[PDB]
Amino acid sequence: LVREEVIDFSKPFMSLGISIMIKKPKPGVFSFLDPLAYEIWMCIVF
Amino acid sequence: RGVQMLLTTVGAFAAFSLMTIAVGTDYWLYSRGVEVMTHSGLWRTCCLEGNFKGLCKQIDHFAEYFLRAVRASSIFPILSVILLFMGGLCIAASEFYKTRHNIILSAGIFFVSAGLSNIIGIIVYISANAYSYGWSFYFGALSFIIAEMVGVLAVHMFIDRHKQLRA
Amino acid sequence: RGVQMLLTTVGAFAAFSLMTIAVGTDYWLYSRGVEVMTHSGLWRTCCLEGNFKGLCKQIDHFAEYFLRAVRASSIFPILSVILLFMGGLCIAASEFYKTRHNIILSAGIFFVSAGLSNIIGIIVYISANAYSYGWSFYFGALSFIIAEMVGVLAVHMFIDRHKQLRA
Amino acid sequence: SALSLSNVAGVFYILVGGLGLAMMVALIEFCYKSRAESKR
Amino acid sequence: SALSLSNVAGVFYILVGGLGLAMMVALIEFCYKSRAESKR
Amino acid sequence: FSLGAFMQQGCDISPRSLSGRIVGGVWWFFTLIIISSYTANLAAFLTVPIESAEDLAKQTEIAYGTLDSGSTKEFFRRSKIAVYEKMWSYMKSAEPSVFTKTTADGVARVRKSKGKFAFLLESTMNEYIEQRKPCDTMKVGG
Amino acid sequence: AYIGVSVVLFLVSRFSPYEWDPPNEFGIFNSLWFSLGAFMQQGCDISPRSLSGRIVGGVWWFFTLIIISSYTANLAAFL
Amino acid sequence: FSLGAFMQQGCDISPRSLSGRIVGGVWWFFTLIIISSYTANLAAFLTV
Repeated sequence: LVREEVIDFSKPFMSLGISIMIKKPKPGVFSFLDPLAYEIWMCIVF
Repeated sequence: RGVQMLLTTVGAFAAFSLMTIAVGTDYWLYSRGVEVMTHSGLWRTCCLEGNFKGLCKQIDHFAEYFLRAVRASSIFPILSVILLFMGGLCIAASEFYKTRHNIILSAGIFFVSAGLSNIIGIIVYISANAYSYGWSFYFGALSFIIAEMVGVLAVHMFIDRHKQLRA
Repeated sequence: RGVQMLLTTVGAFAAFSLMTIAVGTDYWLYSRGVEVMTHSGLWRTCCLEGNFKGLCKQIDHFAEYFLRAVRASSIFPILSVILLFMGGLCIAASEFYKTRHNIILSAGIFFVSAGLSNIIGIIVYISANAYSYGWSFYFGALSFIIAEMVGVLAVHMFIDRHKQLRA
Repeated sequence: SALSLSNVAGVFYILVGGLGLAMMVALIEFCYKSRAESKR
Repeated sequence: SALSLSNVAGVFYILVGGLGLAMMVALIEFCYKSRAESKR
Repeated sequence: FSLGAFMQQGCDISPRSLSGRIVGGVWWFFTLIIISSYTANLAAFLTVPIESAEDLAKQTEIAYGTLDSGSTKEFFRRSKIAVYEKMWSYMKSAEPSVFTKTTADGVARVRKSKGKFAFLLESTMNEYIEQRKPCDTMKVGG
Repeated sequence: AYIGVSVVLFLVSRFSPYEWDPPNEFGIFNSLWFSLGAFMQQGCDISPRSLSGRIVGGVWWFFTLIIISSYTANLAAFL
Repeated sequence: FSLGAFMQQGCDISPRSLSGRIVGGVWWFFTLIIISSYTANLAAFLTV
């Protein structure tokens, strides 16, 4: 808006948007519990 | 049998109180559905953060129809509370009638059935939901555990009474 | 009894020596890390060949931080050495007090615990690595088997002493 | 990728139904034996 | 493809912890029984 | 008995009464189904910080910034959203200055900061840099 | 782990004089047989009855379940 | 005994001698490997 008040813009030729860039970045010891949900384990114990 | 009877009475009262609190309160699920961090229960949804702190809505629970109806009515947690109350009544009545041994057997059966219905209610609740779990859910789980232990104690007392009678 | 106890003493000394050598030496692993072929132990890497053959450099060790701390401290191999030493001390002191039967049991428990901590240390080392293994790795692996066999021998002596005492 | 309780709740229902059925059978047998003993 | 020791190191830890726990339980019972025998 | 049955082992006793055998049979069926579902892909499961702008706003460990003069700094300046107002409030008093002279300098700062810095820039430039060497940056959130 | 489990099972099943004719059938040879039969999913002729022996048996059963299931699942991928 | 071991079903007897236990152990290892290889893709062969 602030630029449009002093210069004329054509119709957009490419879309965009503010985004977030971060640096990029093996299961735990208890990875054997992964195949079943935590609720399933609780109900199995019960 | 005095220590066992005291432990059974204390455990029965503890299980009943825990299950009653779990059914009564509104800290079963820490979800995000209003969307600002609401804590839910078996019947209400209250906002833990935002412009509406302290306002509690009413949960809309509506094969699939049967699951929704059973989750809405909460027949199984309420039935577990009722069975725990009946087991406590049997425990109390067994003192007045020290010669009728089947009352303690009835108490044990009631406690085991209450635990089983608590299992069923937990299964129905978790299935109907599909976040974290609040202290009412764990109160219900602890009530199940204590109900099972107290039922074991009651059955053991029944066996002990009949063995002593046989001797 | 004499032959059994001689076997126990010889095995205890062999296991202690093997574990101490495995901890103190540097031929645990043959890896092309530092990128020239190198033999690495618990505490340092030494260049196996090349220009600077024989130069030794201390290991640079630094959920995951805990694993690296445990591996860097090498608390489990050293604990296995210490427990083996205590078991040997119990075996040596058992002749001094021939009527104290629990010293043999203490030695057996010490040897079994030393073997278990050896297992834990081996697992921690292999996990923290993530090539071939040298003779110091297989000295500690051999020290585990003897410590478990000497732990079986000491328990049998404890049982035999009490079987004799019961008659 | 994990398996959810909704996928395997039917086996829990079957298990609890079987536990209830076994309790009912045991209680029925006990009641019959007790009544027969009382008659004797 | 071949899963390594790091993938299954937790179950080994649990196994050794259970072995240690069993030894501790057995030794506690032995000490209690020895105290009872000595007192008696 | 119940433990050994689930672990697919078996014990030295077995129920002999009708009700005990009903309990054993239903527990065996439950064990069969649950263990078959568990062990179907056990090996697969063994071998397998910022999600949005509110995550950046609510934390302090990771610093964020924009270009010195551009549309993004102005967007954060006049934004009336609470999260973006907080983000601009942090940026204005951030020391050292988080505003970068060029996009490339900000990307280099992100790469060299070891995950302690986040760069707010247009989606097109982020998509370009993401798919270039050394491939050590990525876009988070929408 | 097999060696350690068998040794600990024998120890906890036979060391104490206050349980002793053997109190059970869990000498070192029979402990090794029990552990091998548990691991191979081939059942067992005997089973432990003490609390500590049952702890050893349970942790061994959990270990062999996880390990054998992992082996079979990964072999299915290898094949 | 051997048939029950192969079917992974067990029987009411088990060897007690060292040599009999060696035979049982090697048969158990053979059964484990062969059955694990056989049952990996059994339904795929049934359907095709």
